[PDB]
Amino acid sequence: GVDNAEKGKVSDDNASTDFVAEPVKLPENQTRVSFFYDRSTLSSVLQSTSDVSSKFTPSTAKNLQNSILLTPLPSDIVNNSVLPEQERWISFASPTTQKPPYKTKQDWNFIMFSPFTYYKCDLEVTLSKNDRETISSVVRYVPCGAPSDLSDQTMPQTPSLADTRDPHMWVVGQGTTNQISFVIPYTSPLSVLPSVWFNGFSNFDNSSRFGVAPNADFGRLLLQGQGTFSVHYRYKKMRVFCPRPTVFIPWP
Amino acid sequence: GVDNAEKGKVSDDNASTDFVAEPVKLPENQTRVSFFYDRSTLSSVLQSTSDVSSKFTPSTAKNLQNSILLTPLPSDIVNNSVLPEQERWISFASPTTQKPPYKTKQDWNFIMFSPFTYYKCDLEVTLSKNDRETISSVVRYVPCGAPSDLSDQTMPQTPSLADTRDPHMWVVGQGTTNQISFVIPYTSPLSVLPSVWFNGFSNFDNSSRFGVAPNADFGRLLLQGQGTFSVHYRYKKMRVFCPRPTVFIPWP
Amino acid sequence: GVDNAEKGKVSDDNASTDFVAEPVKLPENQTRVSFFYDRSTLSSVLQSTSDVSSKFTPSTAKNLQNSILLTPLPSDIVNNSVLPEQERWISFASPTTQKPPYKTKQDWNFIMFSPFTYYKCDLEVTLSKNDRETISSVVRYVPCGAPSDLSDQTMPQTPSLADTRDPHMWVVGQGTTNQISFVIPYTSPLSVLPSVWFNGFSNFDNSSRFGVAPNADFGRLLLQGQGTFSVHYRYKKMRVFCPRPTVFIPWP
Amino acid sequence: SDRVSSDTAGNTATNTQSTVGRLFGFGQRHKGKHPASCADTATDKVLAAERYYTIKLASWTKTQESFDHIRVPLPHALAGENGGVFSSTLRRHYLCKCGWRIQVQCNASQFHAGSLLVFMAPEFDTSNHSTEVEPRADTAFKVDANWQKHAQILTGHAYVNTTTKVNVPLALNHQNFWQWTTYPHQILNLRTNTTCDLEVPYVNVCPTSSWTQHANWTLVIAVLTPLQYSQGSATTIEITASIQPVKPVFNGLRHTVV
Amino acid sequence: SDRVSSDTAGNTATNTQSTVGRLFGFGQRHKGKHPASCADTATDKVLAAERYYTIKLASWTKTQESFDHIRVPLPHALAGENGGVFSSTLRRHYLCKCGWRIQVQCNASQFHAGSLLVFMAPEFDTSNHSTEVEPRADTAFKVDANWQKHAQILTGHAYVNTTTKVNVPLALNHQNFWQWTTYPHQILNLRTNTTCDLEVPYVNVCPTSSWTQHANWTLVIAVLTPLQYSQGSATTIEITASIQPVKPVFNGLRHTVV
Amino acid sequence: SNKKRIPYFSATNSTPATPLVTYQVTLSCSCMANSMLAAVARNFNQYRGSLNYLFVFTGSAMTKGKFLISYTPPGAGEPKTLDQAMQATYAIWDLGLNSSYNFTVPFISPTHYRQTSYNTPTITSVDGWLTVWQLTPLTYPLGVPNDSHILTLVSGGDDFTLRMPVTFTKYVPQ
Repeated sequence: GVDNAEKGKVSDDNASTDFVAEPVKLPENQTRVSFFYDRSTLSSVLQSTSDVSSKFTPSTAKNLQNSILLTPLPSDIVNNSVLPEQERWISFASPTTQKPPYKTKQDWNFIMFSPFTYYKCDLEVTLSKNDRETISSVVRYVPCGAPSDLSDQTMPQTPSLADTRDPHMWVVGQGTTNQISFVIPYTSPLSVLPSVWFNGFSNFDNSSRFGVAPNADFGRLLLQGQGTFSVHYRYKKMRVFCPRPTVFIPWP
Repeated sequence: GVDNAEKGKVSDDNASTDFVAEPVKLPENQTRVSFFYDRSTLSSVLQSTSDVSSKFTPSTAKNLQNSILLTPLPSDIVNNSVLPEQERWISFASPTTQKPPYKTKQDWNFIMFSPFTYYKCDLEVTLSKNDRETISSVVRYVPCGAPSDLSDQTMPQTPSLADTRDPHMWVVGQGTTNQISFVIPYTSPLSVLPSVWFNGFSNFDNSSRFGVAPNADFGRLLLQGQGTFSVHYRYKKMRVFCPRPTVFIPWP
Repeated sequence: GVDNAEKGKVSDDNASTDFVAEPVKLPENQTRVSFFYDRSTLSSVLQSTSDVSSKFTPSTAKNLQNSILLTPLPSDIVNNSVLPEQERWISFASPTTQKPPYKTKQDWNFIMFSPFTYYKCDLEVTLSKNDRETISSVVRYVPCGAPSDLSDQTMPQTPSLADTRDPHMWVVGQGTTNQISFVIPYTSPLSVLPSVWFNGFSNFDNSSRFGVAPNADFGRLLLQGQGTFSVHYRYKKMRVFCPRPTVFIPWP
Repeated sequence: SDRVSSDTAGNTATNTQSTVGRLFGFGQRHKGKHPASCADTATDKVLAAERYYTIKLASWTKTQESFDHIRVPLPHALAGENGGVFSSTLRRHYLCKCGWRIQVQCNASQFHAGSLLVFMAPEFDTSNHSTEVEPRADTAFKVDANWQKHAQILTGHAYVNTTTKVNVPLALNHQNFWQWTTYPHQILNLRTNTTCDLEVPYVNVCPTSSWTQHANWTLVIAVLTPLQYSQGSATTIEITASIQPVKPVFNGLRHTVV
Repeated sequence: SDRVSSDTAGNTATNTQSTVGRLFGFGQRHKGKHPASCADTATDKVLAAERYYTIKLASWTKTQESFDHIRVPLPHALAGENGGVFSSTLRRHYLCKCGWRIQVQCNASQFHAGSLLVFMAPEFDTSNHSTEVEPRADTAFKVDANWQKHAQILTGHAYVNTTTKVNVPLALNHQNFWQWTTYPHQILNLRTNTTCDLEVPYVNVCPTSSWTQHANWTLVIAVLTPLQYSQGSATTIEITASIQPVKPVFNGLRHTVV
Repeated sequence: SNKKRIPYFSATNSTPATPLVTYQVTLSCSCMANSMLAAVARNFNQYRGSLNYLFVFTGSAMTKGKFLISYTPPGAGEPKTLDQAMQATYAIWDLGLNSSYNFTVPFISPTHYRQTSYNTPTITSVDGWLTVWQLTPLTYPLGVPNDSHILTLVSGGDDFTLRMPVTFTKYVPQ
């Protein structure tokens, strides 16, 4: 029937309003935000060429660092930063092809579908070795905004990443299954994280990169030991706020 | 807020209607019609050159008669009338100056501010001698429309004005204070008096001066004895009817 | 006994505090502000050389105007003002003598003794003729800040000052006693009047004479008729606020 | 009729005779509660700051196309001198928390055609897009002086030179305007209404805002249907807005910003 | 001992260890009631404005004589930028009504001698007396930059040239300082206290003040006994003051003054 | 436009950077010199209370538009821009079904009463200005005259009072 869209909202009708029909609703709850995001999606990749018992040193190789910034949003080395920082845009890895892979790390599924302005959740991380060679790796988890501590070994032949009280994981041997998984709590000093854009600066002299919020992440993952590892994120107890537009899709 | 003046009347608002404010009303009653008009205002001037013990004879001298028509509206000799009649307009005394005094008598304060069509009241009259020479005068009050009785003396050396049953006053001597005051009741045969204009004639052949009502006054004052006397009117138990425009004032 | 004046106040003692003595207090109330100021004191002088039946015109003659500004504080023609305004200082009448009379009008007793910053009261005014010649005068009282109305006569041979609804007095004859007295209410738009100084301006462009408050008076008195008249003020229901220093007196 | 509406705020009052009601974003209002992240007792209930600040926004011509828009960064749009006491108080405080009550105005006639989308959006990019230069403190939070085109924001706008732009397919400041209607809004249809009334609560990444670094809310006016009219009809069609900060609370009193 | 006193006001706090108590002028305090002469609901209870504003006043040297003084016009002394939110709010309002809570500070030593009279006076002349020029908006309400001598005010100071001054025996801005002690005050005796605490209510010729034209209150610091000290003792003796507007209420919101 | 006195002002399809009309709030304003309010006030010394400024739109039914009626208290002078005017007391008047707008100038004064007239303006006789601005241009279709006339009236509000009967400065009628 008639209505007035200028009001800001119109009724949600079913066939019975205008015609001789009945509602046809069937129970369903797979559309709940918590359920939808509570599943692992590829969100990053990591690579290391140094052994376990050595000093961890930030490195890049064909767009792959040996450390990661835990955030579904695009992250990568920004303007020669020591470690990956959150990006404001995505770029192709190749300077020619004009086709993916991208050089930036992110949860494609989150970026392509995040119809909200802010979000809150815990993060379940999964780290998998890309080949079947027996794993031998040490990973260090650093809470959001905490010191990276990229120091020297304090003792000979020991993994420097394990030389911390920070949560760290150590997997090695033919009894293992070449993967690691764990869940970390929301650690940002912010109440909720911006899911897409942050209309502001992060410092008092407004010199930072406009668009990036301060400490908008779940911490970082530093890795040492041989191999390339893919990373998955699973959003636990996911909560979203303020509906907003989805990424535009080219017209068919 | 919005309204519609075409209705013939709009609401009397205070600051609280449109804004975060409070009424600020304080009791006051000096705006009451009765109170406002209950005070003496200069309204006429009289002049006589004949003594007390003589026959009163209507005279004019530089626009001053020796008798008065009791009305706040303009009055003066009209078209050689024996005594002053109510005028329909005010004229300058001087034929040149284009500045007051006016040749017509009236209560300037009443003419300049009479926002009503009709009025009802009693009249308190005050008559004052313009100089300190000992007073010796006789005044005769003639009710509205009553016979003037401008007759001869019936007895030698007596003030003809006192030769009446009409209310009259006689003041004389160094014990007096050169003034007279008294109050007279409304005596017109009309229920209420027109304060400004009277849209009609006063006689059945409609030959009178259009604009002047019949017997619209409080009577007359005839005076004999030497001197010039100023007159004041005080409107007792003043009542007004039908709001109407005030005299226009030149734009500053 | 001992005390500490730095506190801002010390005790009011009697002989019994330090010595073998008794209080010696006797009832007395002639020190009450209301009682003290409730008496007539010379506060101004007025002079006129024009008759009653004439147009009032502001004039000055040897420092005496024919109109007065009702205020105990110094008042006089200021920078060629049409009528007297409140002054900020007192000047000798003579340019040589360096001795009084002063050219400014005021209640000397009030100026010399006004140990308060603000005051509130009604004003009883007394006007007396300086010689025994029979009086014949008209006085017009104009409320604080009201129009002076220094207009022409609207009718020939009448006192223009009486041509008003403003309170006015008319005294004349050998029966009178050459004086006038009456009481007027506080009419200033200010809650209380500044008794000495007003640390500010009276207009929004701060161009007025700093030190004089806006409308800090009890109105004005315009007079016509022959003679010189002295004026007295009597402060009815006098109330004072905020104690302050008295006028300094030369050291003996 | 029931479309006549008056709204008072301090010593100000808006009036309309074609309202379609007031839309409350998220069905919430800023209640004015003090931020639990500040120990100092906040300054609030400042009547001189809880009012409507009215400003001219833009001129609507036939040249504007669907989705061309004007942005109004908040609270910055009112952080200037014309922000009255709201501004003077804001400039002297480190933090500010508040909601917004807004009415945008625009009249034409029964013979004009066209419509606008009036909406409020949190974390809506207000930076300049007519350059590849990094946004700065004095260029990032300004009320648009000219209508913004729409094409250059669908996939975002990277602050990189034109040649690099080729290898940058998407920027986080992207705005799929085809869904701008998902933001709390109203429509100003020339044939229906001359005003839109909105109100949004306080939302942000934290309890209260260090406003000097962040414009969390953005009022946006975009055309949905181009302006049309025939020869003879009034050609000057302008858009205005009355913006009221809802129960603003301030914390961290300090010397003013310049 | 019982002379240690702390006083909080907003985000400020004064502290003294030699107080002789707080003197309340007229035994009254400004309660913050709205002026009955204004219909608009006043802006009040602004915490950011109800605090202590501290400023340096003058240097006390051996050259000052009894009754030499420094004047602090109110509210003007704080109408400048350093008046914080009290100032920024005041400048944007036609009227202001308030009282004052003040503490003047000045320390020396057990070996110094001298005393000051600290008082508040209503309608106390704050105009410049070092000229015969008419006081103006920008010269009438300024905090004294130099100590004022005393002789030229006993009988007042007429704004007339030196030769006319001869025929002018008394001016209404006269101040018989021998009785300055009749004004709400306290004494700062170097041997006793280093601070004075006063508070006065709102007094004026009317309900609320059009402050732009009137400085109704004046804080005055006059020396009673000249400063003395021997060779070796600290020579720099300065006077300071913490001024707090007590529950100020504002009416008539408008654009700012310049 | 020829300095003649009329009971209305004009407005059209534009938004001037200056007020369409400016009335100083004084019962002495030459602007209200011939209103009943001023006529009565001339015979009294002081007033207190609200003032009602009534505006009646006389343009066509097809004409639309919005005005911003502002009352600026004194102290910082007359408002020079819309930015300044809207910083004081104001109401936005939107045209439509109802023809008039009843605007109230709140009684904001340092004193309880204010003078009706004066020789020179003082803080007790002059109380600021009332200015009406064009918020949005008057808008309309073809076949409609460009100029619309808005009738302007004044009167005392609900809590308005006068006191102290006096005689005003006399003048010669003409």
